[PDB]
Amino acid sequence: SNLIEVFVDGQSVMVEPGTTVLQACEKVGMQIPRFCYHERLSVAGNCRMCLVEIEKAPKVVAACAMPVMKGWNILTNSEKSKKAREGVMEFLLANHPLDCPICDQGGECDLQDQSMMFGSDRSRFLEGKRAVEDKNIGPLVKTIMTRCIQCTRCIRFASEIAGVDDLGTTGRGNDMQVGTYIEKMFMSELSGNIIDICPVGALTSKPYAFTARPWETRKTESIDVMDAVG
Amino acid sequence: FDNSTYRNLQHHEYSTYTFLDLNVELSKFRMPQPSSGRQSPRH
Amino acid sequence: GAGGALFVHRDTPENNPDTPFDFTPENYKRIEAIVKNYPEGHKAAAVLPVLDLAQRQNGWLPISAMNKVAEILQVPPMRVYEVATFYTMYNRKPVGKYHIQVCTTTPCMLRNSDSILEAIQKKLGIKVGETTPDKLFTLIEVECLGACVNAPMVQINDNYYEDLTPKDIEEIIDELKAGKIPKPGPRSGRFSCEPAGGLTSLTEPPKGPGFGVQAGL
Amino acid sequence: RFRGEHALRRYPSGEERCIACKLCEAVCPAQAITIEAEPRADGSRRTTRYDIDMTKCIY
Amino acid sequence: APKKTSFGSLKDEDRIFTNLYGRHDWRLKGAQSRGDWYKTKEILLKGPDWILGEVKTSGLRGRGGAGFPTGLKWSFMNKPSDGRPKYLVVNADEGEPGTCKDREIIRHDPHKLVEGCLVGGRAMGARAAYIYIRGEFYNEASNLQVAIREAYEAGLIGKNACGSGYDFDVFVVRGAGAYICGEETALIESIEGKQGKPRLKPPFPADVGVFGCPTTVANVETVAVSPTICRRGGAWFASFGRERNSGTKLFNISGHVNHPCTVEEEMSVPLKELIEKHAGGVIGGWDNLLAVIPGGSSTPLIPKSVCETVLMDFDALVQAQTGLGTAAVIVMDRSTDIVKAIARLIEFYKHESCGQCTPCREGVDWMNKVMARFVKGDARPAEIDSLWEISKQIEGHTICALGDGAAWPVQGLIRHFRPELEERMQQFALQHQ
Ligand SMILES: NC(=O)C1=CN([C@@H]2O[C@H](COP(=O)(O)OP(=O)(O)OC[C@H]3O[C@@H](n4cnc5c(N)ncnc54)[C@H](O)[C@@H]3O)[C@@H](O)[C@H]2O)C=CC1
Ligand SMILES: Cc1cc2nc3c(=O)[nH]c(=O)nc-3n(C[C@H](O)[C@H](O)[C@H](O)COP(=O)(O)O)c2cc1C
Ligand code: SF4
Ligand code: SF4
Ligand code: SF4
Ligand code: SF4
Ligand code: FES
Ligand code: FES
Ligand SMILES: [Mg+2]
Repeated sequence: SNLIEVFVDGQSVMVEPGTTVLQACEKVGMQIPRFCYHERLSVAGNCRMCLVEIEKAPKVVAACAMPVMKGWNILTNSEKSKKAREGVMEFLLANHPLDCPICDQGGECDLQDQSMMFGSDRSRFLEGKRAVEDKNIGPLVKTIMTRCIQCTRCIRFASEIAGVDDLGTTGRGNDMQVGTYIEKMFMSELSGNIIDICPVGALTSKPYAFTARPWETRKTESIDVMDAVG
Repeated sequence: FDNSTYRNLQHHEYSTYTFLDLNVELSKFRMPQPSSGRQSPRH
Repeated sequence: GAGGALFVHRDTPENNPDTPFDFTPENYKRIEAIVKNYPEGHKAAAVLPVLDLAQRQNGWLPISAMNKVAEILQVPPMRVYEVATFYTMYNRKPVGKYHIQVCTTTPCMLRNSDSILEAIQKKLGIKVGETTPDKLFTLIEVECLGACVNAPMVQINDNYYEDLTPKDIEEIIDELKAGKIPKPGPRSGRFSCEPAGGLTSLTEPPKGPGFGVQAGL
Repeated sequence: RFRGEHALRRYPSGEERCIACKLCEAVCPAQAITIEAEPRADGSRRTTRYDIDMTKCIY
Repeated sequence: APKKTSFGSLKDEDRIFTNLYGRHDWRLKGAQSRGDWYKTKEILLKGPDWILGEVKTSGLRGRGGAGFPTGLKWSFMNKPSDGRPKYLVVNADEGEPGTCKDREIIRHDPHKLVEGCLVGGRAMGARAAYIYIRGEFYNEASNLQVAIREAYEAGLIGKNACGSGYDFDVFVVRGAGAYICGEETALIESIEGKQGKPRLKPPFPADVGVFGCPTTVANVETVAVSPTICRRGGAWFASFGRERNSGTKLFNISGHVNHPCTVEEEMSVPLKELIEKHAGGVIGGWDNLLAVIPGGSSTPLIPKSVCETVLMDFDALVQAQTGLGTAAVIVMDRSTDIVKAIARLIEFYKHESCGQCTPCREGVDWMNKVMARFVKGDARPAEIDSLWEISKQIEGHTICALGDGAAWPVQGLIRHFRPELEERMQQFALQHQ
């Protein structure tokens, strides 16, 4: 009907209008790297890890926020895309703390895995790192803000899914921080989901702290009985 | 006619509220604003 | 370099939610006029001018002022906190009666702005982050004020004092602390962005309404 | 470089070095290390169980 | 003799901003004396298509700094209405170091800007105009409000502006100290009560802009020349400058010159002629010239060897690898620490980044630290290539163009003064063992 044709690495894909580059790529089983894009949240475009090269276009596009156009040839594995990924990962890791052995995210970290899969293997950062002070947002979610990569996933979830506008950013540039700007507990019936959505160890479960590693656990799939939602 | 003097001397008599006083004065010259059909995006 | 100001608020006896703040009736009328400048469904657009008005009435912005603005505009307080922390013209701490801001950007810096900075520091006895113990002068460094042609330039209480030499800023400080209002602008007999001598352009008289209007109009 | 009987070490202040990252447990080819951990009374990340089966260890 | 090949001397009758130095009354009376607000009704009754055609044939390019063709940009907003209102947003942030033109335009003859707002709104079919003036420009904003009040009382704007039967309002909105708010999308976000963070494109402001309505963001200098272009026609304006570099321009010359000033001159004027004519020449003679930044901090610096014949337009300066930008000339003589000036510019950009996107937020601070170390000389020569690669990574990978404006100055410095950095590192190494 109104489907248009686009090419992902020379393979023709028929997609609905308004489909983004990331969605067109995943129509053929290719997952684009991401940090700020969540499919159940508003598009942000801030991380810049999803940049890919469109054929015959000098500038890379953000796959998470750019609608595909007819006749486009995405190139998910070209030199420009790989170099963009490496540069973005380098910038992400420049100020990140050497916290992996004490971080609860270790072993199931998107930053770690995507550094291993799309970044470089060494550093050329020769300065001192930043360090921000910690926040208290209740007895459920542990906060270690130095690990924050400024994805803004928690703010969007709080505003759109939980309906609570207590989370935001203060300051600008390097100094910008995520929090409440005052001592206020982010208390909600869905508050614990910000731990899952946060890709790093910035937000973690406080009852779970230091007790296990992901490769140790055995996974059992079952149903919740604490209400009638199931 | 002459290019002798400077004509921007008045701004020397500007106080803290001059801009907002001018806005208040101009509020009676505007046209009715359009409306989005709501009171807020959260209504 | 480093900012020096924190972006986390901790409650203080001088700055807490129960600190007294309220707009005067005249300021309430001004707020009404400000709000009536935007479409009816978008009243959050008035956050910036109303916050600035609260600062102009109070001198700075306590957390109570931010909460008051958020309540007046029916906006969540976190958005007002975001706006107050993002923009550098907002004072989340008390300042002096005169806020002396000196541009240290390259165009200003090339024409000896360090002389102006050191003259102010020597005349007041405070550094670029401190306040006079009389609590009437405050000195900071700002980026570019848009008046690069006149350098070095200093802005005090929303007034520009341009073409400065150390003596010029010294006498400006003297007559400011003497209860007088120094003349804003340059201090080299130039009073504009004109060349310092000669008036190399716009010497012929300007012409009238229909000088070169095209035909068929 | 000789490899002998195992030991756990301290910092010069007397605080333990081990932080319960479980990298040694993960890498051990004989599955000879068993570890449990929880936040200490002062909030430190420390172990409550650190067992090495020396009849499983290949040294 | 058609197709002029030597430019750089236009007399007063061909100048637009005849009250640039504020020597005549800026109150409506002076504007009418100078031809301001003349025959605006007839132009308004010519329709939007005629105004768009005049702007197109005049070849005018955006004076904000990007040089985008104004006619196509203003015709982007020429669609049938779908219910949402349409707006014109005039940019008056003026955050680029070295730039002072918009300040003078606003303070000394604001009626030109008001009438430009009217004619642009008519052309774009915009309901009202929002003028986002820099917060530090309190007096300029007050003068603009006084001119707006005079226009409202005189019937030039508002209900039935002139006799055209067209309704149009002008509003002045002040920022609070943020250079990033000059970017069009960040400016729109700042108008709507949010942080001045740019939004991605697409969508463009012509489709989803201020309040989600179709809008166009235009520099105040671009807006203020449209009425005179309509009055004198597209051809008169298109005669000046080279092909695709038409018109005249305001120039700011600051730095190490005897008489820094702001003048109006034809576009393609050579840099040397402008400097030695309007600025009184470089301090200590032309042989004392070290480098010149042609178009503000975001444009790469060029050495003295290039300022002997280079022209002041978009194309020639692009071929010189330096760009025209906002036509803000910063002059640095041979007594200038060239590393210190670029480091100060990078510190400015580090203090002005909005923090939204990873490349700017992290790499600009990284470059600032590296340049601060370069000034002393602690680094090694390999760090020069490292810094080049860092700038390359930042450029083209950011949401907005502030990453470009941070990366380009260090690229120019490394391109043209690498021996200075190398010898400074050598001196530091030999001094500190
Ligand atoms: N006036 C001042 O003080 C300052 C000026 N600048 C200058 O701003 C320049 C970069 O500005 P940008 O807006 O980021 O460049 P840009 O090329 O992306 O945009 C320029 C104009 O063209 C429009 N445009 C571009 N492509 C379009 C398209 N495909 N469809 C519809 N409209 C389109 C844009 O809406 C915009 O208004 C810099 O080179 C800098 O020199 C920077 C800082 C301050
Ligand atoms: C960081 C940044 C700051 C900017 N600041 C201004 C500014 O202060 N004034 C301005 O007119 N344009 C500024 N611009 C460029 C705007 O995009 C420009 O005003 C807009 O495109 C208007 O287009 P025009 O040049 O055709 O008028 C800035 C751009 C960037 C990236
Ligand atoms: S969140 Fe950071 S510190 Fe924690 S495991 Fe991942 S990369 Fe390491
Ligand atoms: S806390 Fe987590 S989700 Fe929130 S901004 Fe930081 S990294 Fe993103
Ligand atoms: S768990 Fe093992 S690897 Fe980790 S710190 Fe303790 S002894 Fe070392
Ligand atoms: S490039 Fe810098 S200023 Fe522009 S959006 Fe990204 S972080 Fe903000
Ligand atoms: S996933 Fe697209 S910019 Fe973050
Ligand atoms: S450099 Fe001082 S006003 Fe711009
Ligand atoms: Mg997490």
